[PDB]
Amino acid sequence: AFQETNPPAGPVRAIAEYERSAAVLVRYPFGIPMELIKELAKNDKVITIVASESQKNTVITQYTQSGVNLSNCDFIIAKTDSYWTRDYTGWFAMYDTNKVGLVDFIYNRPRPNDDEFPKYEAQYLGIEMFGMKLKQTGGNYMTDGYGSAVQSHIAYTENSSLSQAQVNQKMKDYLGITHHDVVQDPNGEYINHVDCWGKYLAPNKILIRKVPDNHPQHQALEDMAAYFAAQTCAWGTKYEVYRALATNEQPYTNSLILNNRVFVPVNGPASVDNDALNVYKTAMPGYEIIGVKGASGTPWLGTDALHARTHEVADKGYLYIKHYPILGEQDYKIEADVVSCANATISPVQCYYRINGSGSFKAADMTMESTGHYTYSFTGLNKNDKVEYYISAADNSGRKETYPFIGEPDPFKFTCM
Ligand SMILES: NC(=[NH2+])NCCC[C@H](N)C(=O)O
Ligand SMILES: [Cl-]
Ligand code: NA
Repeated sequence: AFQETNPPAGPVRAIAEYERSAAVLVRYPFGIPMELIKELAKNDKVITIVASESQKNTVITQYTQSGVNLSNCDFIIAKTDSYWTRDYTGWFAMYDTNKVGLVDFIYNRPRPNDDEFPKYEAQYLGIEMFGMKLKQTGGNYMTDGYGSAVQSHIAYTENSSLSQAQVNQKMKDYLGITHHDVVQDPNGEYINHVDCWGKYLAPNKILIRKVPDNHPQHQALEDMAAYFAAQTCAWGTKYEVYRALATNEQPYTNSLILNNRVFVPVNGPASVDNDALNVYKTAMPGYEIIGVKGASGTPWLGTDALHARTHEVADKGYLYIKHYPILGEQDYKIEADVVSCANATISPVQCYYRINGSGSFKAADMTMESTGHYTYSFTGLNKNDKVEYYISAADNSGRKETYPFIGEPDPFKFTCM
């Protein structure tokens, strides 16, 4: 059962789903199609939860027979009640400047084995765990990686013995959340999970479910989209609000962002799926958008699909780039904090840039002003010049990261004004 602990030594920063992932967590007996596991294992480590050595051998045989990349397959032996790894597995946070930790909570379901799982996850990953005494579920949580978290109202109503202020304080203490945006769920369904209607695609992008004009939740969802469209994101610009039209409860927001690939559940008709996949492609240049059909025995549902049955795993040796970009009409100095959770040697730290969209991107070394603090000034440009840039860093543990994560295909853009 859940065990409360003191929060992590600060400062704390919750890691977003679109940050670097070292693996993805799935569970057996499966709630996902084998084709999805095969596609995930092609590029990423797939950790499968099984209850015993016998179940591990059964899964190995299924993976082997289906041509799954076994070199990217590992296992955790732990009892579980369900395959909703999104909802009961631990949440990732950076803390004490150079560490990655796991945050446990009271799973809001009568599933004691699922509730106990984060202890096994932290042990497997070789990371510390912290017990946040809140009734929570991963399906109802998303962070932008800049201290904001969006959750439906059950984050308050399922913690009714605490004031909203005490609930907010726990999110701040254990996950570094400074903006706990608890909203009235606009879907009118029993589940009240953010992932059934909303998803941050980047710190400045949010996807909000859209339904036909006649649907009873049409105005609630339009109001939610307008609410995000009118607010300033972590980067100081208004959110880019994208909409995925569900003509018949297709769970298009219930996708998985895993490194440079996005796994979107598709239920049909093909024309409606194609429109939703093209919204992701428009919103996320450089990402591989993959439509995934459901398993006939455990199909995708409006309230429960691909995101619900997966959970990304952060990199405990994460080469992290902290940066607030210079954007739009605009001193033209960028600053970035670059820290290695592996305590690896960081070199080089570069700014890749392009002027007026001409030619290839050019690299310039950033200056290290103080430990882990890098700067670069844009100089010798002309008024009305347009700039594209991104940050690039590598370390001697073989890690290579860009900011934004996808790098060159979606650079930061500003105009010399
Ligand atoms: N992240 C999610 N959408 N989770 C769906 C969980 C569905 C499951 N039947 C429950 O209510 O527990
Ligand atoms: Cl403690
Ligand atoms: Na738990």
